[PDB]
Formats: sequence, C-alpha cells, structure tokens
Amino acid sequence: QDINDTVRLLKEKCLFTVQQVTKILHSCPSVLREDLGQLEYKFQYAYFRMGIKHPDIVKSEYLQYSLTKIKQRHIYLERLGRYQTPDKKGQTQIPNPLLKDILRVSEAEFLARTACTSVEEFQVFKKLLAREEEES
Amino acid sequence: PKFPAVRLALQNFDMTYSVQFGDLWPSIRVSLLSEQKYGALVNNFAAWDHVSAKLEQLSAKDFVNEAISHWELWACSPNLRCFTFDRGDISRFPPARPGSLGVMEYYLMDAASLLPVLALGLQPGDIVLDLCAAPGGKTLALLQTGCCRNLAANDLSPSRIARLQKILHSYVPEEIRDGNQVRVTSWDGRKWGELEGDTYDRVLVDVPCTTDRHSLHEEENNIFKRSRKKERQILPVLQVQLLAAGLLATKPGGHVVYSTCSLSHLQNEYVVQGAIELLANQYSIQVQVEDLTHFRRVFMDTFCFFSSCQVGELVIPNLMANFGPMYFCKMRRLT
Amino acid sequence: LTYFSARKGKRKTVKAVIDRFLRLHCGLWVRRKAGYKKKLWKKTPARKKRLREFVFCNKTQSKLLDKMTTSFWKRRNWYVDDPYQKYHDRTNLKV
Amino acid sequence: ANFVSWKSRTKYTITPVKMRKSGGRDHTGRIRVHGIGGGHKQRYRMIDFLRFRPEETKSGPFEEKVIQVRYDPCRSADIALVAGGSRKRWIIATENMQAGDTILNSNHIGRMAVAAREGDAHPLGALPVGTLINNVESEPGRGAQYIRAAGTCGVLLRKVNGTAIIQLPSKRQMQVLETCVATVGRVSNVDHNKRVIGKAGRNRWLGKRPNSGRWHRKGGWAGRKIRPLPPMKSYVKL
RNA sequence: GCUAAACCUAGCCCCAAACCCACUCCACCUUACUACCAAACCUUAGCCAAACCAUUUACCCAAAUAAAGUAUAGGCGAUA
RNA sequence: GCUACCUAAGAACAGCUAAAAGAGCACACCCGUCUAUGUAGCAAAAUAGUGGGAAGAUUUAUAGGUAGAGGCGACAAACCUA
RNA sequence: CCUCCGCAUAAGCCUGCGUCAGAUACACUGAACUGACAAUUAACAGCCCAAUAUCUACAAUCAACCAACAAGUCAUUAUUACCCUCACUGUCAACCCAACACAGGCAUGCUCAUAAGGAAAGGUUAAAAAAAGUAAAAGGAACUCGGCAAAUCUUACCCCGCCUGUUUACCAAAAACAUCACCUCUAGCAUCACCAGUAUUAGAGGCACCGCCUGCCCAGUGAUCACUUGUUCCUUAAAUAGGGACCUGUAUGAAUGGCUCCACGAGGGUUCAGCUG
RNA sequence: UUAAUUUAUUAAUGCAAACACCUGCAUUAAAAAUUUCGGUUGGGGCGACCUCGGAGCAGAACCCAACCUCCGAGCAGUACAUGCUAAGACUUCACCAGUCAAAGCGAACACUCAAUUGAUCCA
Ligand SMILES: C[S@@+](CC[C@H](N)C(=O)[O-])C[C@H]1O[C@@H](n2cnc3c(N)ncnc32)[C@H](O)[C@@H]1O
Ligand SMILES: [Mg+2]
Ligand SMILES: [Mg+2]
Ligand SMILES: [Mg+2]
Ligand SMILES: [Mg+2]
Ligand SMILES: [Mg+2]
Ligand SMILES: [Mg+2]
Ligand SMILES: [Mg+2]
Ligand SMILES: [Mg+2]
Ligand SMILES: [Mg+2]
Ligand SMILES: [Mg+2]
Ligand SMILES: [Mg+2]
Ligand SMILES: [Mg+2]
Ligand SMILES: [Mg+2]
Ligand SMILES: [Mg+2]
Ligand SMILES: [Mg+2]
Ligand SMILES: [Mg+2]
Ligand SMILES: [Mg+2]
Ligand SMILES: [Mg+2]
Ligand SMILES: [Mg+2]
Ligand SMILES: [Mg+2]
Ligand SMILES: [Mg+2]
Ligand SMILES: [Mg+2]
Ligand SMILES: [Mg+2]
Ligand SMILES: [Mg+2]
Ligand SMILES: [Mg+2]
Ligand SMILES: [Mg+2]
Ligand SMILES: [Mg+2]
Ligand SMILES: [Mg+2]
Ligand SMILES: [Mg+2]
Ligand SMILES: [Mg+2]
Ligand SMILES: [Mg+2]
Ligand SMILES: [Mg+2]
Ligand SMILES: [Mg+2]
Ligand SMILES: [Mg+2]
Repeated sequence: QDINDTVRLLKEKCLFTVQQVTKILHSCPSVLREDLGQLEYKFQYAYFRMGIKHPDIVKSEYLQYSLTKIKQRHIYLERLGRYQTPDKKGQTQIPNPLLKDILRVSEAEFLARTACTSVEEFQVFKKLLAREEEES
Repeated sequence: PKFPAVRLALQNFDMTYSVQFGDLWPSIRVSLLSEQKYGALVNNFAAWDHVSAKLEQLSAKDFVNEAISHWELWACSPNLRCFTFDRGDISRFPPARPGSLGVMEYYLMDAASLLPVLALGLQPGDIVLDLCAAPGGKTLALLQTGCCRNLAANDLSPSRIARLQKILHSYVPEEIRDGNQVRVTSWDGRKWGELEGDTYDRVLVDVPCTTDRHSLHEEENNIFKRSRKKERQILPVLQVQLLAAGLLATKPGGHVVYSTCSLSHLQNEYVVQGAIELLANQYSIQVQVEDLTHFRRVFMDTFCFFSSCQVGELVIPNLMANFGPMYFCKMRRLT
Repeated sequence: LTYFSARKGKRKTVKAVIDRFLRLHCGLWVRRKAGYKKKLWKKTPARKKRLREFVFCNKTQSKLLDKMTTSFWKRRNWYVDDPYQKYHDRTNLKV
Repeated sequence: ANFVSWKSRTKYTITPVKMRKSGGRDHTGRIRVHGIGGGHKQRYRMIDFLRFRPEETKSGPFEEKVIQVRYDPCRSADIALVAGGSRKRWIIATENMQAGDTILNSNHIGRMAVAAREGDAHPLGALPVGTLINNVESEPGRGAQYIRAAGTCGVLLRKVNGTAIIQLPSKRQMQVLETCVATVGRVSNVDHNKRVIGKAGRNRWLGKRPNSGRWHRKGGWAGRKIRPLPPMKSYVKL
C-alpha cells in the first residue's frame, strides 16, 4: 500500500506522467518513506509558489531536498525580492535563479552568489522563519 | 479582496526604494516583511527599579543608559529607560501586566520611535506640543521624562485619540494628568499656528506617513487602497502644512523634531526643506537645522543608520535589529 | 393556519402560540419580554427588572392569538394550585 | 439488441470468412468506441497462433513448407500459408520468409542452445540469450499474443531458473516460463510505420471515421489547489 | 319575405339496492384475426407550501360519534 | 418511415482531355453562391437564371440499430417526424 | 405549338374519368358526383429446400498484357433418407408523400427525342404602376456601400485557410470544422464492442501538407579523477562539527514559436483590358 | 466553477465478517445531483453604502429635508446594595424593543459618558 499510495499521489494528485514517476522513483527513493501529506505539500510549493513546471521538478531532483531547507532558501530570496513568483501569464520581470544555484549549492555558496547577504543575516532569519512555522 | 492592498505597497516600494537605496534595498526589504523587534519602555510611575531588574533577568539591556555613558566622550531627554535584546536575538518580551500601584510596568513599542523623543532635548518646566499624538508611544514617552510642565496632545481622528486616553489612563496616574497639565484635543493640526503662536518650548511633529511597516502587513484601512489614492497624492502637501504649523507655535529659540515612519525622501527631506522655504517667505521666519551626526554615532550599537541624508537621520530596518523606519530631523527657530 | 384539516376537517391550533403565551379566561394574553435571558451582564438592574415581567398583549395581538388557537385553549380551567387563578376574572371594569 | 457477433465459426479453416463491421457499437447498439465505421469490405483469415500444434495422431517436432506469403487486411503484418502433412494453416510471416522456405516447430528444450534460424519456432529455453523473437505466449500452450505487429521484435534478455525475461517492444520486461514457445526473428512488413496515408480518403477506406470537431481544453487535468497555497495563484502583472 | 326562429325527448347525473362479465361454426402472439414441425416480483418522484430554498409540506386500509386538533412531532417554522 | 451516425446486402455515374489522380471541362444526379420573382405563395422555404461538386471522405433505393438524466455529431449547441 | 418527358418494374395507394340510370375553385345537364352493374385468369413475380459430418489460399476490371491496393460480390464432398406434382397469393386505374386535381419530393430499366405524352391564350382593350424579355444614338462604371444586375467572358496581386471534403434542413458555406503529416497522454492484454486485434498496436487528445530555422536546472572548478558539496545514518544532552555509505549499468529537451512556398478556393480586399441601359 | 449541500452511484483503500469474491463501516477521488445568485449607487470597471448617535435641518410644543455634505460609535473607567420590590408616567409616529420614577424592605451616613449595540430558535 505504501508504494502504491506514493505512486498514485504522484500520478493523480500531482499529475506526473508514468515516465516522470519512474524517474522520480529512480532518483529520489526518499519519497517512498516520506509522508503523503508532506510530499504533496512539497510539490504544491514548487508548482505554485515557486512556479516550477513538472519537467523541471523531475530534472532538478527537487523532491530529494527536505521541505524545511526549501522554505528557508525560497522565502529568504522572495523577501529579498530576488526571486519573484510567476504571474498568470507565467512571465517574470527579472528571471528567477535556477534551483541548481539555490538548493544544490551549499549555505555559504548560496549566500555568496544568489542571496548576496552575510551569513549572520541568514542565521537570524532561520530563527524567525522557524518561529513563524510554529504558530502556523 | 479581489486585489490585496498590501500588494500595491510592495509594488510601490520596489519601484522607488530600489533606486533610492541601491544594494541596501534587499536588506531593508527582507527586514520590513519580517517580524518587528520590540523594546520595553519602563513606566516611571510604576516600580522602575523592580522592572529593570526583572527585564535584566531576560538578558535585555538598556541601550539609552549605555548611550548616556558614551554621550560625553545639549543633552538627551532624561528619565527614559528602554530595554532591547542584543543584535541577532529574536527573543520576545512577555506581555505587560498591571503593577502594585495599578499602573502597567512597561510599554512594548518600537525602540526607533524613542529616538525623536530623545532627539528633543527636554528640560524641566518646558511647555511641549505633540501635533499628532495618537495612538501613543511617543507622547507617552514625553510624560515618562517628567520634564513636561504642560503637554498638549492633538490628533485629527477622535477614534485614535480615544485609544490614547486608554493608554494614558493605564500608564499615567490621575495626579499627573491634572487640569491643563496634560491637554488632549481632537482638532486639526494645520490650523494650530493661528490658534496659538510662540507658546511651546518644544514641539514634536509626527506627520501621517505611508506607514511602510504597517502597510505591508495590515490590510484594513491601508493607505495604498485605490479609494485612498487621492490621500496619498495630497499627503506630501499635507505634511508640509503640519510641520509649518508646529514651527509657528514654537517660541523663537525653541526646537522642533519632525518624525516620519517612511523611507521615502519625498516625505522625509523635501518636507523639511519645503517647510523652511514656506516659512521663510510667507511668515519671514528663519529655521536652522541642527546636525545629529553626534546623535547617530552614539546609537550605532543598537540602530543602523542610512548615511546619505542631507537633513535629519533615517533609521533603516536590518534583519539583525528589526526596528521600524524612523526619520527624525531636529531644527531650531532662530526668529 | 389550517382552517380545515385533511383528516378531520377542523381548525388547527398553532403550537408556537401555546409555547409562548398564556390565555387568561377573561380574554387577556400574558407573555414574557423578549431578550430577558440575553446579555444580562450589560443591562441595568432597572432594565433587568423590566425584562423579568409578565406583560399583557394589545387588543390586536389578543385577536391574532385567539384566531391562532382553538376553543379548547379558551375554556375555564379549575387547576388544583394555579398561580394565575385570581387573574382569570376581571373586577370593577367599566367598558 | 439484435446484435449477434460474426465470430461464430467453431472449426478452423484457411478459407477467408465473411466478417461484419461493428461501427464501434455494442450488442446494446450504442457507441463504445468512436472513429470506427465503413471502410472497404474485408474477409477474415483465421490465424493459428499456436505454432507448436502437432497434427492429429502425431506428436513431437514437425516441419512445414511455406506455400505463399500474402497481404492480410485484418492486421499490419503479412501472413503465410504453411503446409505440413495433410494440414494447411495461416501463420504470421517473419521479415525474411519466402515461398519454398521450410520452417520447424519443436517443443524440445536443448541442453546446448540450438542455432536460431529466422523462420523456426522454439521454446525460450532452447533459444540463446539475446535472440530477436516474436509471437510469444504468456503461459505454456496458451498461444501468441504479445509480439505480432508488423516489424516488431522482442529480445530474450536473460534465462534464470526455468524462467526467462523477455523485452516487449515497449521496453517493458516480462517474466515467462522457459517452456513457452516463441518464433525467432522480426515480424514481416518492416517499414509499415514508414507508410504515408497521403489523404483523408485513405483513412476512410481503412474504416477510420474523422475526429470530433469539439475543442477540448486539455487532455490532462489541472492540479488541485491545497489549503494554504491559493493566494499564490492568479497574480496580475502591473 | 328571405336567411332564420321555436319545440321535447333521446339519453345522461347522483343515490339506494345487488357482489359483474366469459362457445353458433371458423380465424386470431408469425406481418394478430394466418389449417399443418426440433420468461413475472424490485422505497415512486416531482409540482406545490414554507411568500426564496436546502430538513420538512395532509393524501383509504377497514368503517359513524366522542376523546381531540388533545398528547405528541417539527429549519419546535410552514405545518403534521 | 424526416434527420444525425452506423450495420447488412444492393444500385448509379454520358461525352471530352488526361500518365492517369479524394485530376480538369462537362451530362444525368447531389448541393444551394448570387440576383430577381414569390411573401395567406406553386411551396409552413418554392421558381427562373447563375452557380459548387459530379469515380468519390460521392450520390441513392431496401431492411435493421442507437431514445430523452438519453441518442447522434468532419461542434453548427447541428440533428433526433414542419 | 410544346415535349426537362414518356412506357414499364419496384415501393405506396386500394376501385379512385369502364357500362347503365339519375340529381345537377368556369362550365358542358357532363363530371373524376350518386346508385347499380361489370372487371385484374400464369408462363411474369411471390411462396422454397431431409440429416450428420466434411470441403472451400489464388478478386473484379472485355481478364489477355501491364500495373496494383482499399485486398474483394457467387465452389463441395461422403454416407444415410427420398418417388407424390403444377396448389395458394399479386395482376384494375387518370394512382404515391406533401391538409388540395399542389411549379415541390419520389429508386431502377428502356427510349436520349420520340412510334410515346401533352396545350402557354374564357372573351375583349392596349391606360398608369409592377414583373420578365428584346433593341438602342454619343459616351463607356461617370451608377453604386460594392461592376449588384446585365453585357462580356479577363490580367496581376494582397489577406485568410495547404489542398478534395463538412457545417447552422428554413436569414451565416466562411477565415469555422475536418484533413494528410507531426506531436502529447494512456494501456503488457483473449471468447458481445476495442478485436476474433497486441506497442510499426489500440484508445483519448492537440495542431494542421510539405520544406527551412528554433533544444538542456545531465554538480562545480582544477589536473576518467580527487574533493566538498547534495542526500541519508550515528556520535554529540542535543548540537555546532566530526565519523561511515551513496550520487559512475543513464542523459537528450518543444501536445514549444517564427519563416517563406506549389496548387487550390461560389472566401475578404485591390487592380489591367474589354464589355455593356 | 475556486457557490452551498451531498456522495445515494462508480473506483480504490483500510478495518470488521467470512474462510480471492460478497457483505457492513469508514476514508479518498471521479462522476454527477439538488438549489441559489440580497438591496442602493447612468448603465460598465475601480470604488462606496445598508445599524446607532450629532450638525446643516423646520428659525418658536412634537414630528418632518428623500438624495446629498460632513462628522463620529461598535468602547471604556469607577463601584461591587451595578440589592429586592413598587404608585404613576414617557416613548423614535405600529408592534418588538427602549426610558424615568415616588413610597416600601434591606443597606449606607437605583454611577460618568451622544451613540458604545442584536429578537426567536438552538447549544
Ligand atoms: C503616523 S500617525 C502618528 C504616529 C504616532 N505618534 C505613534 O508613534 O504611534 C499620524 C497621525 O496624525 C493624524 N493626522 C492626520 N492629519 C492630521 C492633521 N491635519 N492634524 C492632526 N492630526 C492629523 C492621523 O490621523 C494619525 O493618527
Ligand atoms: Mg482491421
Ligand atoms: Mg479540433
Ligand atoms: Mg416556495
Ligand atoms: Mg456494410
Ligand atoms: Mg464519366
Ligand atoms: Mg474530380
Ligand atoms: Mg469539376
Ligand atoms: Mg455529417
Ligand atoms: Mg462553435
Ligand atoms: Mg454558439
Ligand atoms: Mg418537432
Ligand atoms: Mg360511381
Ligand atoms: Mg414462375
Ligand atoms: Mg403524341
Ligand atoms: Mg390554357
Ligand atoms: Mg385573361
Ligand atoms: Mg409600365
Ligand atoms: Mg447604347
Ligand atoms: Mg465611382
Ligand atoms: Mg475599367
Ligand atoms: Mg456618385
Ligand atoms: Mg455579376
Ligand atoms: Mg441588351
Ligand atoms: Mg480549405
Ligand atoms: Mg473536389
Ligand atoms: Mg471546397
Ligand atoms: Mg447542410
Ligand atoms: Mg441556413
Ligand atoms: Mg446560405
Ligand atoms: Mg481549423
Ligand atoms: Mg468559398
Ligand atoms: Mg408609541
Ligand atoms: Mg424616520
Ligand atoms: Mg427610594
């Protein structure tokens, strides 16, 4: 049931293709042990808030990374104004940084290149973000 | 709402503040959207000694006490105590309670808001005006000093001045709020010049601003609403009128402080420049802007300042010390 | 109301009226004040006393309630211990 | 309704059988499948998909001679008439099958893997690993169901313990018992995919009715919105 | 003075009473009225009323009357 | 029994040009571009001229099927006895 | 004088212009009206067949060359059983579906203009207006929304849609739909559709021939390989930051957009020349 | 359809029953089903408004100026007899609501404020 539920959620709720589902299973085996609610939420986060299409999620190995990490990186960039959510038309005024230079890179590398902020600013931001999620 | 009012504020700020601040804007942007750091201003009418000890237990430090020490390496308003956490600390103060005397121990407010009060060099037996007092915070701090012989509180909206009455009752005893000792009015501040001229030693003017911190978070009665778009356009004009009105009321040799909550140089620098120009021509009164370089230097530890302002001092929010934006300009009426 | 029943072909009582009103035999109707149980904390003692009253109805109200009840509810009742027993008959009433 | 299936024949014959078009309708008479109706009339040639079918009062491996290789209307692949003993039958022709060719059908599993000639049908156990195969059975003696379209070839990937992994043309692996029989080589009519219909009229001849004129929004649905995420939709540019 | 007008009785209605119908011959479920060959049981819904509508809204069931439009039920409303 | 689509077994397509065809001209046949007539009309959609197609995704006779919470549709919200 | 009709079969209708005698949507005292009487004769057509097994790969096109594709319209045998005959029914007409003796609808064979079938004018006059024709000086689109209609029979383009085809029966035939080709999604399978099919298949869709451009979120530098990084565990109160494992059997990306172009069109616009009330 | 109310139907899943199917319960989706779309403001978009109190505003008992132009309210503070009871009255033009109060019992030696608010059912 656990395996069946995971693939059903990806195919039906997340509307991934059979080929894409297989690739997700091949590249991110951690999705199977992951809770269905959390996995759905993670996909929802990339698709709408981050405005990422299906092929990009699969290619960039997005579901591999923890949900916590995704929140910290994206919200920081969004609040900095460096990352802007795509509109209804899908076009952005300033092209968004790639997930390669957001999640794949280290904390230090992300701050140096993408965020363009000192570490001490980001450290204190972690605490604020962590608190915000507590009240929910 | 079909289109959130808070979204208009973001759109408005991005186009103007980016060019104004450059690379500093991202840092300000993230800080504005994040949770505001608060300072606890201890009520002097309450047990100041006991509260100070209690807040010290929470690892909070009185920045103004430290500021006074480094002041003498005019003088700031005395009898003010505000505890704030160290840089990079996100800790929140517990909610305030009533005291043994029946007055609340401390007031939770923006620490940057005290700077205009501190800039105004309050002396004992000074007749003081606050043109825009409501809802409170600043005007409460005026009373905390105890240097106010006569304090006048004014605000156009009686809704907000009602909130001030509640704050005054909770914090200040009835003894201190005697007849003409503390005066509360709900009249227009623009027409204050003709009401009384050369009355006040010191005037605090806190004009209505775009409320950058408040506009981004609170949807209700947002200034960036399309219904209130006409108010925004006439706001720079309105700000000058109020600042001019405060200057008329001031005795020659007296000092005023102009406080604005916005980052915009339109509502900060040009208003001050405009008010001087208007007063110099229409009423033939000269105003000298007092330098606050020493003032900015002392408070570098707690507050980061934007060092590019021609007149006044602008406190910018930082993610380390998330204090709401505050532009204070101190100036003296020569004539 | 039902003027003629499908089963019996009789006028029916509106049971709402019975739940809310008392008929005195003399023709008067008694009622409680509306909102007498509501938000007593914010109401003055004088107002609270006014609310805790049994009050008579208009002529027009009485006529309405009469039509909305059958003759059964209008009969003389000799209840064993009736608190409203004395109020059933009128005394020294001129027109 | 009054629908009776044309598939009534109980006895195998090589004679072309008159068949009735459905039109994509049921026994009920309503449409279940769209875009089917009224091509060229066709006659069905019954195919023996069981290659190892020994004759009556006969057993063991048998040989057959290919009489002719012929076009079939009912399928993409070419068919071959094959004669053995006193029996003629229709089978699916391989890529390189000619009249006069002799083809062998065996049920013998060899200890040493036999050489795989294109025409012949062998058990998968007999066949070497990596041989191109066609007309496979899922179960022993069930009959060929799997690789029977034109120019289609399966690959015998591996043989473990009485089991064999084959690759279906869709690149999906299938577990099959070694006792199951498959025909070696590729199916006839290679470059069938390379054919050009050329005009609308040809599809009408093939019995394919035109697609609906109704415009559909999308084949796939829209992703269902979770509870906190709705504000992140319908952003308007200014 | 034309067109016309006029008429009284075929029959019907409600009751009461009484429990009705049913082959000249021949033909008649196949294309009925054509002599003659290899399978039934299964909640009614809705209008309407509630001044909208969404729970709900009388409808024969074993013979008058009375209990009684009472006890009860019910967006405790309409109403039952 | 009209019509939309289908099933079964049928029928029709002169002449001329064409390397030869969902080709061209053009009958019969099918349709209905434009104008005029007609508007209680010949007609609850016709007439005359002019047109589009006319070996084909063609036209058409016979019998059968799909039925309204539905059918059928080369989607016109088309057609399912004016 | 007309014949774009006729004769026959099918289907439909059912005595519906035969004889006699009567009263009486132009009329004949005659009608197809009323009543009575009579009539369609089988060879044509319909109405068929003992059983059980068993047989039936090879079109048609003058069927011979040649050439195919969409792959096709007609065949028996073995054994048993079997001896009585020409019954029954349709056969008429000026006819059916359209409320009518309706300028409409109506399959096939033969006649392709008739050997068969019919009559546009009740009589007169020669007004206007109205309709359909014919002819017109000089001019030749000046008309008009528009060369609509007529006369004449015409060129070169532009836009749209590849094309043939389909659509609102009864105001829209088109730029709409479909369409070859291309692309996306779904499916590893038998006895009632798909299909007696099987991934070069089938279904659900998008776009519209062809032809030409447009294609990486596959981990970065440095010299296939080392190393932090990414991911997972454990230590650590728990962490910070340390210890161990893996990322080396493979990846392609667009139901993406533009661009000319041949042919075609009762499509929309412009135009040459002629032409015509 | 991203309106409200449903999942009777279908499909899947889990738990019971039974020793895979069927049945009962629950959950998730698809497919539908039933019903509605308040009022003012040219009409449309962006807005504003609907209840209570004050002024222009009836010059002088009461009432009365729609629409408009402005303001405000949706609290708060002090008591803790802000207890109980009861003549007579007022009343927002009805009703429902709302307001004042003598005397008396019990205490002591029926608060300020212009509004500062919500019926029935039901829990
Ligand atoms: C930004 S707030 C002042 C902030 C307050 N002093 C504080 O620190 O919390 C400005 C106030 O001025 C009032 N105001 C606006 N126009 C005014 C005028 N013309 N005269 C007087 N007050 C005015 C506004 O209603 C508002 O309450
Ligand atoms: Mg086929
Ligand atoms: Mg389409
Ligand atoms: Mg109703
Ligand atoms: Mg057929
Ligand atoms: Mg021809
Ligand atoms: Mg042609
Ligand atoms: Mg042609
Ligand atoms: Mg059609
Ligand atoms: Mg359409
Ligand atoms: Mg439409
Ligand atoms: Mg009809
Ligand atoms: Mg007769
Ligand atoms: Mg005969
Ligand atoms: Mg003749
Ligand atoms: Mg005539
Ligand atoms: Mg005449
Ligand atoms: Mg004339
Ligand atoms: Mg002329
Ligand atoms: Mg002209
Ligand atoms: Mg010309
Ligand atoms: Mg002109
Ligand atoms: Mg013309
Ligand atoms: Mg002429
Ligand atoms: Mg076309
Ligand atoms: Mg054509
Ligand atoms: Mg065409
Ligand atoms: Mg049509
Ligand atoms: Mg039409
Ligand atoms: Mg038309
Ligand atoms: Mg199209
Ligand atoms: Mg056209
Ligand atoms: Mg009254
Ligand atoms: Mg009124
Ligand atoms: Mg008293």
